[PDB]
Amino acid sequence: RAGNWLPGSDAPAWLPDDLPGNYGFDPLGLCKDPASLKRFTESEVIHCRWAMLGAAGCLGVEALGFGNWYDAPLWAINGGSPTWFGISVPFDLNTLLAVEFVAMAAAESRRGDETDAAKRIYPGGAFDPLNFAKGDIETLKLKEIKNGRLAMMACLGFVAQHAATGKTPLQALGDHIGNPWGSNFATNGVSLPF
Amino acid sequence: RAGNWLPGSDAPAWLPDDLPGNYGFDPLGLCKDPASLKRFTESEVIHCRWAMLGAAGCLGVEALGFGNWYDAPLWAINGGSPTWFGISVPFDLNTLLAVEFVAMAAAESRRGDETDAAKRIYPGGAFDPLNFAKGDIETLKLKEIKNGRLAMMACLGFVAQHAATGKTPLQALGDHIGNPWGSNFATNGVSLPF
Amino acid sequence: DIAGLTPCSESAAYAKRLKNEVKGLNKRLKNYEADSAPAIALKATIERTQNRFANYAKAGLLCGADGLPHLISDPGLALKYGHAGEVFIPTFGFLYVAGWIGYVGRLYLNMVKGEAKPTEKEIIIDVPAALRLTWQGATWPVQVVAELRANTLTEKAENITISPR
Amino acid sequence: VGPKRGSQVKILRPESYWYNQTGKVVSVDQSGILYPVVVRFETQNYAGVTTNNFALDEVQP
Amino acid sequence: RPLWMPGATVPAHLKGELAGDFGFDPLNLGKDPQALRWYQQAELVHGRTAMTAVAGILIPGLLTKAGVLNVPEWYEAGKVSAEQTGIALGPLLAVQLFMCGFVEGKRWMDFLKPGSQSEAGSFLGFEASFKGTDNGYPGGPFDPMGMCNESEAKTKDLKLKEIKNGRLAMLACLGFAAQYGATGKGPLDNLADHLAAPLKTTFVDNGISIPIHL
Amino acid sequence: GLEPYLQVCAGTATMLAVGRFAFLPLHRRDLERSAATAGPKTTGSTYFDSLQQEASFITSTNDPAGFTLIDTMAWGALGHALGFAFLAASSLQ
Ligand code: CLA
Ligand code: CLA
Ligand SMILES: CC1=C[C@H](O)CC(C)(C)[C@H]1/C=C/C(C)=C/C=C/C(C)=C/C=C/C=C(C)/C=C/C=C(C)/C=C/C1=C(C)C[C@H](O)CC1(C)C
Ligand SMILES: CC1=C[C@H](O)CC(C)(C)[C@H]1/C=C/C(C)=C/C=C/C(C)=C/C=C/C=C(C)/C=C/C=C(C)/C=C/C1=C(C)C[C@H](O)CC1(C)C
Ligand SMILES: CC1=C[C@H](O)CC(C)(C)[C@H]1/C=C/C(C)=C/C=C/C(C)=C/C=C/C=C(C)/C=C/C=C(C)/C=C/C1=C(C)C[C@H](O)CC1(C)C
Ligand SMILES: CC1=C(/C=C/C(C)=C\C=C\C(C)=C/C=C/C=C(C)\C=C\C=C(C)\C=C\C2=C(C)C[C@@H](O)CC2(C)C)C(C)(C)CCC1
Ligand SMILES: CC1=C(/C=C/C(C)=C/C=C/C(C)=C/C=C/C=C(C)/C=C/C=C(C)/C=C/C2=C(C)CCCC2(C)C)C(C)(C)CCC1
Ligand SMILES: CCCCCCCCCCCCO[C@@H]1O[C@H](CO)[C@@H](O[C@H]2O[C@H](CO)[C@@H](O)[C@H](O)[C@H]2O)[C@H](O)[C@H]1O
Repeated sequence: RAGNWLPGSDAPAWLPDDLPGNYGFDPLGLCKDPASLKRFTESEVIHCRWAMLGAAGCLGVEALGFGNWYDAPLWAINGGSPTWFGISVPFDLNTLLAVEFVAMAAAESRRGDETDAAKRIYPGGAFDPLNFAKGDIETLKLKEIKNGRLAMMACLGFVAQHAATGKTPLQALGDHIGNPWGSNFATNGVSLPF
Repeated sequence: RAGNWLPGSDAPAWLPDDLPGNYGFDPLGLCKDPASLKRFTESEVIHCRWAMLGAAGCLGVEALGFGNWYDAPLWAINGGSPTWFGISVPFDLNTLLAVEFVAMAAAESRRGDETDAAKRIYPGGAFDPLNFAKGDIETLKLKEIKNGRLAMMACLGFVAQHAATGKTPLQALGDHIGNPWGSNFATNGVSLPF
Repeated sequence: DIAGLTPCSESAAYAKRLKNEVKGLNKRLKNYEADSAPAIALKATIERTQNRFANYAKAGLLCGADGLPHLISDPGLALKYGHAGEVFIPTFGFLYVAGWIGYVGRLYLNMVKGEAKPTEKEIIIDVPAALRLTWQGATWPVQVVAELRANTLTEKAENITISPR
Repeated sequence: VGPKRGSQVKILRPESYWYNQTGKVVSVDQSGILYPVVVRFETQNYAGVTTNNFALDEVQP
Repeated sequence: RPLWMPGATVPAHLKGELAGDFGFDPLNLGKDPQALRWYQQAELVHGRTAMTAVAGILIPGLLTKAGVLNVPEWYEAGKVSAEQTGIALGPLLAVQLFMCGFVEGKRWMDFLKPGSQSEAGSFLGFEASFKGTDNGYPGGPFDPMGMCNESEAKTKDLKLKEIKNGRLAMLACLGFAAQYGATGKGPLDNLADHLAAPLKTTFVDNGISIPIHL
Repeated sequence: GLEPYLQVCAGTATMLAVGRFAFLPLHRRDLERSAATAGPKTTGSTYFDSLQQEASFITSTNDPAGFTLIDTMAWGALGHALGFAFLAASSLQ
């Protein structure tokens, strides 16, 4: 185990002790069934990896200073232009949708086409070019899941800040740093009642 | 089987397990009689194939940019000429009706005459040139029957939306995406009574 | 509206039917002294008439050229145009009481069946038990359905005597 | 021979006012009498008779 | 055992087992075991729905009448929200019917066949949660904080509290509708007006409860 | 050209051809099962009721697939009512 969700409890027993990221947090008992156990495990890691990429892109674009994550999917509504890293790209909404569908379809299909199940979670090989999975893999996976869970929570944070505060995540961060006791989720006017 | 129409239900014993597409859906027990089951099974696949072609054609004539599924036999009434892909075809409703009759009178009678009850729905041979059946056919049959049940339902949707919404399938879609809550079967007048 | 049936409120004949009908009673009131019971009575008939010939119109009762209110049966027409109080709503009211009477009756019949001589509890009705089953028919629809979804409302076809074919 | 005295048997005789109906076996003549099972009925036929001797095959407990 | 009326003859099928079994089946409606089971589930659903509704008519009102919120009357909020949200009645209702229909369908089949929704493979990953514990008590995804797992007597207390509070909330909803139907005011208004002159402001002196012509 | 010949000829030809190679086998199969199996044989015997008894000229056609004169006058009759319903329909309606 990596710890305990509530220090002093013991309720989770279906969860294997070797499961990467096993903090023993299953309040609704969704992992009892071994097939659902495997599916949820694969879904969690996938969600984590995507969220980690999304979080890097959402803030990364702001860091470099080419716009915020929310402003990215708007040009097509206004019939503007796509621009990656500032450099322009000659595409449009329908073509991007089509190219995305086919790519994601051929890739995700193959990943699910896998039967070993463990590979579906950790394929390695071509997916392990630097081959850092030679040792300490059992703990590096904990880092992958822990950072991934944090990434998923952070992604929700970006959406919530934009939903209530409206300002960009970096801007909202500075607002709190500049006025911590004044600017917060408590004073956004959406988090608290009415 | 392929699943359960009502997770939890059971029975439809009259519906065999091998039947390609058995999700158990026979509430009015229309497949109890073995003979009727044979005819219904063959008819379903026949309907699926025709339905899939129709749905593709209904959207294709609009997607490519040559008109809509409804306003297509208009030339024969308005007093115009046939037009496949723009290219004016040199025929008249009368000659088309006759060509169709003899053409369908022969192919359909040929299929019906064949008495195998397994090669009357799945002839293969010349009907399977690329020989895709080899290696596994059940999954393709399920996709054929599942994709077809989607098409049969869609083909009904196009007619129903044209009858009430009075809009082309592609155009009606945009209307929904445009103002989802304000452009549905409900906000139409014919669908719901109140 | 509906089938050329004008609303009695806008029905001129309906108004004339009032004028002429109250005149026919205000001519029978004259041949009587102002305080006589005959006259107190004819004045009540004139008031009651003038109230009814208005309660009807206020209820939006469409009437034809005859000036006599007509009723709409189609549920869609009655509901869509606020004519539900006529026939429609009354329909369920009777059905509820009708089924109530029938259900209570069968409850009693099936209780006296078995009990000693069931034939002598049909002539000399057991008023006590008959009075303990009347209110049981209030929720008859709930109980009747529970019997359909349990196969107890009807009898097996192999236990009902049938005439030789 | 015959249903036990007192046993209720469903009448199977087609032209019987008590067909598809039940009745108690008053007795069963153990001779070769054609119809030996005497069956009594609370209900009475149109004539007014409330009993009838049915054959063994005409009765089913 | 506490009875709805002291001295009332307990039916027979109402043996102290169901939460709130005070022996009240005068019209012997729950005589059938299956009927009683369905009625039991129906009662729980009715009470839970009413409790989560009277809480949405009284609570929001008591705070509006205390300046905290501005929620409209329960008999006017519908129109206010419709003009506020802008969603047409038709579309709003239809969507609700489909969502409620699906959840009702799963619960319905679970009764028809107990613990059937947990079919292997049915709801992607979750079927297990869709198992159920006893008639109207889908323990698991519901009751997450595990309050009905403490003891076998905290369940029987927390279950008598659901039924008595439900029955009360169900009658409360009927009251609110009748109160506004006759008084023409909000529930708090009716209570305040009553407490003002308690012996002069009752259902008798409303004009609609008893159309006194004589 | 487009005179009655075009409409009448086409109708006759199509029906005869469709009834000489397409529905001809189904037609024969239906005739058999109907008259031999479910239906029995009529005109048991006796009386000058031989009129109801099957003829013979009808059962004398070298035409392959046994296209009898009645079949030629059958599909052809169906064809002469399509040639005259198509021409007539264009006349007015
Ligand atoms: C007892 C037999 C019976 C008979 C003979 C009729 C006959 C009629 N009904 Mg009807 N109806 C019945 C039972 C019956 N109904 C029952 C039991 C219900 C409750 C479900 C309804 C609910 C109902 C509604 C909601 C409506 C009708 C309507 C109608 C009229 C036209 C509708 C139609 O084409 O067919 C009959 C239709 C039905 C039986 C129910 C389906 C609802 C119809 C199809 C919607 C049609 C709307 C449109 C305005 C009708 C055009 C009529 C035309 C003169 C313009 C018609 C004269 C329409 C009407 O005229 O009201 C304005 C209509 O809106 N009925
Ligand atoms: C418990 C009493 C009872 C009940 C439940 C029924 C029920 C029924 N009768 Mg029936 N009937 C009854 C008494 C009853 N009848 C009596 C006493 C007579 C002699 C006058 C008849 C003569 C009669 C005829 C001729 C016919 C029916 C028919 C029918 C069926 C058609 C439905 C209908 O509209 O009712 C119809 C009811 C009547 C026509 C008259 C009976 C109405 C009385 C007032 C109701 C009985 C009340 C009872 C005294 C209450 C007892 C309470 C107890 C505590 C003492 C229906 C299932 C029809 C049928 O067979 O359908 C196929 C039909 O042809 N009944
Ligand atoms: C354990 C437990 C137990 C018990 O029993 C029950 C329960 C409680 C239920 C459980 C829990 C669970 C959970 C927590 C879950 C969560 C989830 C999530 C959050 C996800 C996310 C998720 C998230 C994610 C993926 C994310 C994604 C993203 C992406 C892709 C991308 C994005 C972007 C960027 C780059 C930038 C640009 O400009 C734009 C875009 C393009 C837009
Ligand atoms: C299962 C069950 C069981 C129980 O017992 C009962 C019940 C429930 C009843 C059942 C159900 C059933 C069902 C669902 C059925 C369905 C059907 C359909 C819809 C079909 C379609 C169907 C459809 C189809 C074919 C389609 C077709 C089409 C076509 C050919 C074509 C068309 C076209 C196009 C291209 C375009 C143009 O411009 C025009 C045209 C030329 C015109
Ligand atoms: C499952 C779960 C999970 C885990 O285990 C934890 C947790 C979360 C805790 C759980 C939850 C639960 C719940 C949701 C509960 C609810 C409750 C309620 C709401 C009640 C109400 C309840 C409610 C009620 C009784 C109601 C009441 C009301 C009343 C009396 C009223 C009265 C009145 C009337 C008529 C009228 C006038 O004019 C006024 C007045 C005088 C005012
Ligand atoms: C909407 C409505 C009407 C519409 C009628 C239409 C379109 C169809 C009607 C079908 C009808 C009325 C009836 C069909 C009945 C068929 C069956 C098998 C039902 C039989 C009922 C039975 C056996 C119940 C008998 C009862 C039991 C067992 C216990 C007690 O409940 C008493 C009793 C005898 C009722 C219209 C005429 C417009 C007008 C406006 C009301
Ligand atoms: C020999 C041979 C062949 C054949 C030929 C032919 C040419 C056939 C045809 C035949 C025919 C040619 C048939 C037909 C028939 C028909 C009929 C017999 C009938 C007709 C008519 C009608 C049916 C009409 C009716 C009517 C009238 C009268 C009036 C108006 C109305 C109507 C129109 C309805 C060939 C060459 C292939 C080769 C080998 C040899
Ligand atoms: C817009 C066009 C709409 C469709 C137009 C055509 C409608 C469908 C055709 C109607 C005429 C069918 O004509 C005939 O039907 C029968 C009945 O199955 C078929 O009969 C076939 O299947 C039956 C099934 O029991 C077998 O017993 C029979 O041996 C076999 O030949 C014939 O093959 C077909 O030639």
